Amino acid sequence: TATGVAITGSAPAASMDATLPAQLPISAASVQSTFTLNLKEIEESKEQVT
Amino acid sequence: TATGVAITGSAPAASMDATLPAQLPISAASVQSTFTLNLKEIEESKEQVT
Repeated sequence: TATGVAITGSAPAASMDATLPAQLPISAASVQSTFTLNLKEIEESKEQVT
Repeated sequence: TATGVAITGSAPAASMDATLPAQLPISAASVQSTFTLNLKEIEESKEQVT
């Protein structure tokens, strides 16, 4: 703060600024897919499909 | 699909994209026309018409 007093006045109060902490977590969930195909399915897929 | 799971968790369920057929038949109908001209008509209109 910056207050106005007289010349013969005493003093203002303390008035120091502040900075605050800010934080965002990165330890939570992932994003996953799991498609999981076989071996017999992918063997006749070489000859059945155009 | 792609969902959210924790890192010390498990693996999500299966997912895979799909294809579909369309099949558009061409077997049934046909566009036609006829003439029906005589054999005297195609002779007396060869010595007359200009």
